[PDB]
Amino acid sequence: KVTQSSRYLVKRTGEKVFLECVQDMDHENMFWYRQDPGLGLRLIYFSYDVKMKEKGDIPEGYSVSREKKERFSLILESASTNQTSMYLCASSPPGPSNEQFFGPGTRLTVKNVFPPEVAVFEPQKATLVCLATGFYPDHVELVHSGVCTDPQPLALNDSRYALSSRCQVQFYGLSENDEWTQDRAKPVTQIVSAEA
Amino acid sequence: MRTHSLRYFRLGVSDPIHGVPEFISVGYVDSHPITTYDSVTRQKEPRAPWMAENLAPDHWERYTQLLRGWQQMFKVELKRLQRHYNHSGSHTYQRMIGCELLEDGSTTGFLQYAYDGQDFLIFNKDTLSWLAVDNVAHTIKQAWEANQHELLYQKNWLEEECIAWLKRFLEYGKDTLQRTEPPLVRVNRKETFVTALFCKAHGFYPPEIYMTWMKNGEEIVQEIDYGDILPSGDGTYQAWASIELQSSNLYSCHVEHSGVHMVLQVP
Amino acid sequence: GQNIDQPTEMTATEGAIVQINCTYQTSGFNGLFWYQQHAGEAPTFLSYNVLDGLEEKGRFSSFLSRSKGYSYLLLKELQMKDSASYLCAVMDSNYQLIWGAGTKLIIKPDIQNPDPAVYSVCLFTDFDSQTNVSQSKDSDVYITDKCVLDMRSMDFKSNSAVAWSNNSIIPED
Amino acid sequence: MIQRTPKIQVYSRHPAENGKSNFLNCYVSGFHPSDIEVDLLKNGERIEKVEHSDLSFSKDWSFYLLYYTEFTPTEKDEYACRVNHVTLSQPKIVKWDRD
Repeated sequence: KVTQSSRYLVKRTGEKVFLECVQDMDHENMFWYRQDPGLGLRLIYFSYDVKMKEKGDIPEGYSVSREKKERFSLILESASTNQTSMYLCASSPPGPSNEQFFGPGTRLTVKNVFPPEVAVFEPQKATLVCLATGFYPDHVELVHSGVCTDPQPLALNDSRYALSSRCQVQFYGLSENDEWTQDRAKPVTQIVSAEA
Repeated sequence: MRTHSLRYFRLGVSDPIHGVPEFISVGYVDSHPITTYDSVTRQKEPRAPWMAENLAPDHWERYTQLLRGWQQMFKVELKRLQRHYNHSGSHTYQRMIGCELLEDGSTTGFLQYAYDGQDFLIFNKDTLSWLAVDNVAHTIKQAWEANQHELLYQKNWLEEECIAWLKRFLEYGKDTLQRTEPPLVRVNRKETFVTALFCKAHGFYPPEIYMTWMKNGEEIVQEIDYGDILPSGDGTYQAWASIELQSSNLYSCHVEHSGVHMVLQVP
Repeated sequence: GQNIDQPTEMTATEGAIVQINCTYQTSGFNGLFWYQQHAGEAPTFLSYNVLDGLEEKGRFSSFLSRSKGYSYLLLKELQMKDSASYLCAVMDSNYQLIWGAGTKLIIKPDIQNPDPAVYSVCLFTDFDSQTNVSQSKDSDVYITDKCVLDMRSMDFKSNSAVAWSNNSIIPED
Repeated sequence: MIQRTPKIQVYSRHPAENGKSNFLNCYVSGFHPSDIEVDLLKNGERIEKVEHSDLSFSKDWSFYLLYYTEFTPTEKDEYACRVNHVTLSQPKIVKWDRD
């Protein structure tokens, strides 16, 4: 129904970020929320219809444009570290009692990125374990029976995390353009596996 | 307190002349406008000092957003109704919502839409339905009755939120809405074609008043002409009751206003 | 000000009943929404309550009390897939949709017969749902949290944790 | 489409007394559609400084306005209200009933 841009995005501070929200349900009202830990959804911007935009509860540092009915673009003029959040958009028909239909959501973390290192640790039945370490940020997606991945991966300020499962591990890194004048290696969007 | 009411009107025109707005919305406590909004200003503004003084700017901002949305909905719905009726040119679309808080504390609520100055859809909040007057209204009723949550929302707003707003505004305008200005009543004699007696009352608030004539104190006379309760312009109202007299009776004018009975006997 | 209070976290066993309370203090009321949101997934509408009473939709029930300014979402016959966060949203007199922080529901699996043991990495698994694990002690050592595996074809559920680089209430068995 | 003829009523704010200031009112009510033209006349001549309330709404979907101006009545002068509407073929004059 309602779809957004890529579910993971790595951007450097000071960049102009374009988040998208496309719905084919011919809905008038469209929304842009941000979901922070310990807090409920907070409205950033809200559009009643085409060429109509009203500022939400936290519009500072944010801008939008509603040119097409299906597309509701969220514009980040100057990216900041405070703008690291889970970005959810929604669409709905007009009415205070109508429910909203949310898109998949976009995790935006705002240099230090390093790809995951994957491994498989072999075993009253089969008990296999896959394990990825050293990825940064937490932009990692990894037969759907008999599986259990850790919902939250693992004491430094920019400490890289580590996740375990019970092995395709797709990582979301910097894009091809606007990257890597700094050093010798490049973490980009890649899928690192471990055979067993 | 006596019976008070709060109600909002919306009006939309399809092909408005240059001096006529495309959308207007005005709120009233009993007979005083308190709010106003049109497609030209695109801002909700107070129509009484006690509204602007007792309401934070956030109220006006949020309801201005809401009124822009409602204006858009009104434009779309008016176009759709014209499409259903195969109508071209200029047509009007009206909405009224509101509630009444009576003397005994009971509440009433109402919501309805009209097309070209005639009842189009009447909301029934007890049966949670829409009464439709023709086939186009029946199509719109089938459309709206499919959204049960909206009907429940309308019921809750008419029965709970509207009364709360009414009480809040009544406290905001206590010195105006809940004051009593007793009338000044006089008797005039006029020559027609015969002689006639006019009982003229003026300078009173609230507008609701009762006037009649009685012969010999115990009987109400016939062929009484009544003048409408008209606003004098300074916030008070005026009206009158006239009779024609040939027989020798004892006539007296009776004026009841705001729980006070008044009798003027004439010789 | 206007805020919405609901519990941060709730834990109940599989096949049982849970009641997620939501109390709100707002000027005016225009409806209360309930949303289910799995971790990292899109929020999903569950129910809308604006009049007093209890609404039953499948295994989920939604009650509202305007007088007390309070609501609860009732989940009957709890399943492992019901593990998610549940959001409470109230609309005030200015038609502003206030969103609550959410309630993270955790479902403990019903274990018919466990065989707990500790099995490079160390794998603690097949223990009962009543025994929790405590986090890693040393900064150099790492340990994970509880995880629930469901082999659907075998009708089996088990808990399991992974530590790789303990101090916890592991059953004496 | 439904059309309603307006109801024109002319009166003074206070009981009329010649030489004492007053306000001349013209209460046009019960008309539909909303666009209307109202003017107050002094000896058959249009008065520039006339004032009116905003367009008001009645429960029967009609509209009403209150046109007024400040004036001092005399024993010779006559005032009237001029209203034109879609329901009126020619504009109607309602003279102030001095009585």
